[PDB]
Amino acid sequence: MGVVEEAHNVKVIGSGEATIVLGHGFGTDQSVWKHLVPHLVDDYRVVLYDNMGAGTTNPDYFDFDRYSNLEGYSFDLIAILEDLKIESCIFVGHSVSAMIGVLASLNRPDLFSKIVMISASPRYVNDVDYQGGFEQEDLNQLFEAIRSNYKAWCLGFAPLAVGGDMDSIAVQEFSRTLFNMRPDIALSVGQTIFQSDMRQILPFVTVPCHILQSVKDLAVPVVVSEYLHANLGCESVVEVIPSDGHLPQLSSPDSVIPVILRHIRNDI
Repeated sequence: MGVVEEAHNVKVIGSGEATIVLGHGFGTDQSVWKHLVPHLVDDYRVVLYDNMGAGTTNPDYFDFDRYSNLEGYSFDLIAILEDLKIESCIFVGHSVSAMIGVLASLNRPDLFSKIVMISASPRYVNDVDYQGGFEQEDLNQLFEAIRSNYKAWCLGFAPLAVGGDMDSIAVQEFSRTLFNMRPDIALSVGQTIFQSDMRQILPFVTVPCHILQSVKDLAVPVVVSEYLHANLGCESVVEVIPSDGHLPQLSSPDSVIPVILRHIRNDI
């Protein structure tokens, strides 16, 4: 199918102009969309892909310099869109993919008609005038746990990230995909994402954004949604969902999928 499409496990379901591209967050893969895709395929051409470094990708292709900032991932996204000859899409970005889509839209705004963000944050680290949810010391302890015993870290982190019942199928799934990453890649990518800062480029975004999140999200205080809405230079709307978890489209589909669908199907 071509090296880029093989390397990112690209799947295309359907045909036609109206196209939706779905990008996943850290520690999971395109399977995170399993409860959303069934409701899209009758009305849209649906494109799924995996971020390089996901456990479903070949670690030999993980270039630590290319992926030392989010720009490397945004170049991959543009490459996939171009390889598929997509002239315009709705982009649904989960977690880090929301910012990867934003960055891609700075370089090629023509390729995106809308960005729908789920569990997005432009900055996780707190400062005296900004609540991101984490103090640097707690990120440091997280990285040390990853380095010291990756499996043990995965088992303890997955229930916290997913929320809900610690024995749920979604917790089991995310524990598996987390541990599917190569431990050195997980550590490097975790540092790159948790230390990122996208706040300063938000005024330059022009593609309209829909900002969705669980009301209880381990890595995204609700004030972050309001920050994105206040500082994005594009038209935007916020909807906080009465759900728990950072992967709510996987773990609470009954309450979460209808919200995502409304924001995909309706413009601001």
